[PDB]
Amino acid sequence: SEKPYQCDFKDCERRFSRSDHLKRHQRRHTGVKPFQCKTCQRKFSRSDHLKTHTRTHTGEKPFSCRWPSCQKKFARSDELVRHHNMHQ
DNA sequence: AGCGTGGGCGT
DNA sequence: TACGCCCACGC
Ligand SMILES: [Zn+2]
Ligand SMILES: [Zn+2]
Ligand SMILES: [Zn+2]
Repeated sequence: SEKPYQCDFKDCERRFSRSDHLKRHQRRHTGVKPFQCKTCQRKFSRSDHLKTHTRTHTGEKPFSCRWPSCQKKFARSDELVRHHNMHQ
């Protein structure tokens, strides 16, 4: 409920609860990409986004569709959420 | 459909 | 701070 870390970049009103969350957000302004994929050498701003990117090189799809006669696999949870909502 | 990526909130 | 997971938007 309290977010004292405010971004003072031009025309930005973002506020955050912790210093790292501010630093993470500020990477969208600066374009800094500290993390690099060891397979394709592409650089990314965040490590968690790098992790899911690597699954494009391995084909790993940990999230499976729970419909018995389907069972499509997906790399990220949000891909499975959209798929499950589609079966409706 | 597949995925970059910005944000919420956690350990 | 490191590290991560989920959710959602926009290609
Ligand atoms: Zn900002
Ligand atoms: Zn890569
Ligand atoms: Zn399915």
